[PDB]
Amino acid sequence: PSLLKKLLLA
Amino acid sequence: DLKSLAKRIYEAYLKNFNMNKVKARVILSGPPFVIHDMETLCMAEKTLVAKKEAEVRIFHCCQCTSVETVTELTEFAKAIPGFANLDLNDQVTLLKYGVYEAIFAMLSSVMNKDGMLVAYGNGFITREFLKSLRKPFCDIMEPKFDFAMKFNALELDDSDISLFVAAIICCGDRPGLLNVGHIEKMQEGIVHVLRLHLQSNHPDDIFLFPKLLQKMADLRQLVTEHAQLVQIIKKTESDAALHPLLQEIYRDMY
Ligand SMILES: CCC(CC)c1nn(-c2ccc(F)cc2)c2nc(OCCc3nc(-c4ccccc4)oc3C)cc(C(=O)O)c12
Repeated sequence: PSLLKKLLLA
Repeated sequence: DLKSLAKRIYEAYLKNFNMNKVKARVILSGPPFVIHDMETLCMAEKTLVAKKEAEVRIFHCCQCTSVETVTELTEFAKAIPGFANLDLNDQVTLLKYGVYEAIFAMLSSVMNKDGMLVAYGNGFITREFLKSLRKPFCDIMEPKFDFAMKFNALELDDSDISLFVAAIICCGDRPGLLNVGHIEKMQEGIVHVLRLHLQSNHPDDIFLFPKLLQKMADLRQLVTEHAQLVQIIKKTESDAALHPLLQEIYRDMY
């Protein structure tokens, strides 16, 4: 999973 | 409830962004450390980023700035009513294509004709110093100052800007969207609340809404051109490595 997706999931 | 939607977006903006236009104006008046030449750049670095060519060191500070802003924008987006009900992959798509349009719109709040606030309001770097750098680094900020000076002449306030940034993010036009129709309906509601808000808050300027639609188009072209400079730097500069989050954002953008 992308870094952006990681930001959205936090 | 259109007034509710506007209030909720404005509160989300005030909560999630460390810098806003009111705060920036208070600082940019009656003291940030002024970076106007190499001596003061080195001084500011020792005080503000205590941990390579001058242009490349600035390049790394600028990346660090943007990475933090992308985080703030992501939290802001998650608080836009309806955004978190979108497909997760569409949320990524909206942020990927929207963040830099939003970044350059919001940069205007910290820019004046002489320079820009940096480092969480503690520094001010001059427009002339930036132009003084070696190519290609001197070519990065000037189009953003040019955009900002016209944008700031609209005299928006934070309540306007919060809705404008929400509209940039919730854009059904982005490449690769899975659920185009649902995002279009979201955007229609946000743009409707923006339209009503500008009529209430700016009764003196009856074309402000179409002016802002044009600024959104201008921001898209600004970002496309900016991405071309990113690619020039990444493939011709020895020492300017991209932060992986910004690399992800620019990858397959335009
Ligand atoms: C084109 C490469 C990309 C990075 C992949 C870039 N390159 N440049 C860039 C580099 C060198 C310069 F000479 C001028 C601009 C940038 N600039 C930005 O926003 C400006 C935010 C900013 N922050 C600071 C600062 C200065 C001292 C201490 C702390 C912060 O100064 C400025 C102008 C935003 C970006 C961005 O695509 O993400 C960016």
